[PDB]
Amino acid sequence: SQAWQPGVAMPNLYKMQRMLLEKCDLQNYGDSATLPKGIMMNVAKYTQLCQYLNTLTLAVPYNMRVIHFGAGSDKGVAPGTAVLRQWLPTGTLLVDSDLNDFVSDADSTLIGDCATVHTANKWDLIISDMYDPKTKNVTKENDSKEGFFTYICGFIQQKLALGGSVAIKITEHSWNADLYKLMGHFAWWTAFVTNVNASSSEAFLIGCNYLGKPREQIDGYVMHANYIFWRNTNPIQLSSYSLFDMSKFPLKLRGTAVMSLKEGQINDMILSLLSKGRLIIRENNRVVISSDVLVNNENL
Amino acid sequence: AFAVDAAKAYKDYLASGGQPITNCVKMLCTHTGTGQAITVTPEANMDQESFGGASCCLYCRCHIDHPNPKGFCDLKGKYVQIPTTCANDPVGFTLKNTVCTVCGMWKGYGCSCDQ
Ligand SMILES: [C]O[C]1[C]([O])[C]([C]OP([O])(=O)OP([O])(=O)OP([O])(=O)O[C][C]2O[C](N3=[C]N([C])C4=C3N=C([N])[N]C4=O)[C]([O])[C]2[O])O[C]1N1[C]=NC2=C1N=[C]N=C2[N]
Ligand SMILES: Nc1ncnc2c1ncn2[C@@H]1O[C@H](CSCC[C@H](N)C(=O)O)[C@@H](O)[C@H]1O
Ligand SMILES: [Zn+2]
Ligand SMILES: [Zn+2]
Repeated sequence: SQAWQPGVAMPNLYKMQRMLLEKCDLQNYGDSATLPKGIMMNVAKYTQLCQYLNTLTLAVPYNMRVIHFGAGSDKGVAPGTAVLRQWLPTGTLLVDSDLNDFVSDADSTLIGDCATVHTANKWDLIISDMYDPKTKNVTKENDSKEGFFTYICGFIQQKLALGGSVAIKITEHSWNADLYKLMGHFAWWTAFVTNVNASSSEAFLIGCNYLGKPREQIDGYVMHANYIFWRNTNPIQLSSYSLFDMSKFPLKLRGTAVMSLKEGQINDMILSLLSKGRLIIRENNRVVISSDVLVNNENL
Repeated sequence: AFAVDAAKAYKDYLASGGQPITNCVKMLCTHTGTGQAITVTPEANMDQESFGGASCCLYCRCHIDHPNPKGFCDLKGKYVQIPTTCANDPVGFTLKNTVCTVCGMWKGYGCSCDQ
């Protein structure tokens, strides 16, 4: 019955295991979903990711701030940004970024390594589709990767509003131990596999409602193995069924409250509202961002 | 005294037989919407497709300045409905056709203001 869903999330019993990391080998590896005429993979992917997110307790305030990393593509456009804007309430502030130049529907776009990206502001929702193609050059044991996953883990701890949520793309080899550990700083977490990319080890690590502190301790090395175990023993039929019904697609405008709070004010009652998607905590000042620029004169 | 008519150039390249700009981002949608030309979310009716606007605008795609004296973009950040019969070239269509200031539909592809 999974085929009529947008995709499939890691069942809790696999999260609870203490598996060891195996190579990932999927029955349908390299199979491709049939897509609706003229529809790009990344539109279908992001659509199903948003459809899955409609089922969670996302905070959705007025003047929502969303930021999308790795939104470029080899096409020079941002298919996933287009879906996020469609999904998101009209007027949602949407910043995106990628190392390579692309044209976007985002309110602002920064080009460059994400580590040159800076903002004073906290955010309500962070999306990362960042992936290093050199990850394909597997020449050793599959260890936790740093690089952009280091920036991301920092951005979340520094710039994610309490009650905010994240969706961060990983694969068998594109993953990071601390990101998993940080998944436990959310009220709830999963690994979600879109049905149109079910023949991939790709998942989106989704943290639901940030709590700024660990709710549960997660060994990230162990959980990535648990994730591979799950994928290795649970083949997922490619399916694009859920792309056809867009009638309930738009993110509910919950009009969620926003409050600037100290760390002394975060009690168990406040914490419970965070965890229910009923509260966001952060400043509501103007949103300013920047990209660092290295200056050099090469002449002589 | 010199600027470049980007619009004319693509209109001539298409006329010569050139292949229209590809990789315009088509949205999934209900296809039961208003049918209006340019909108803040997909509004395709049964006879249209909805695309993200940036990807359909010639000035954004070619990295060139926009005709507005402000450089503002009519399409970026928005969605454009394209007659399904022309969705092979959304950049051509948007450039050549004009939107009714009154009802919001494409003049000649929905605008029934005249009668
Ligand atoms: C936009 O979205 C893109 C994708 O949709 C998504 C990833 O999709 P993927 O390609 O399927 O990834 P994967 O093969 O499932 O995992 P991996 O970490 O690349 O595996 C490393 C290496 O290990 C092997 N491996 C892995 N697995 C799971 C196997 C298998 N071998 C088998 N016989 N059976 C299997 O089950 C194989 O040799 C791999 O190469 O990431 C995006 N993306 C990918 N590449 C690029 C890119 N974006 C930009 N530029 C890119 N160059
Ligand atoms: N360190 C880094 N900083 C910024 N972007 C990075 C990065 N490493 C990889 N990326 C970007 O991750 C992207 C993967 S392809 C992304 C597809 C796009 N999100 C869509 O929605 O269609 C690449 O464009 C790549 O430039
Ligand atoms: Zn433009
Ligand atoms: Zn009219």
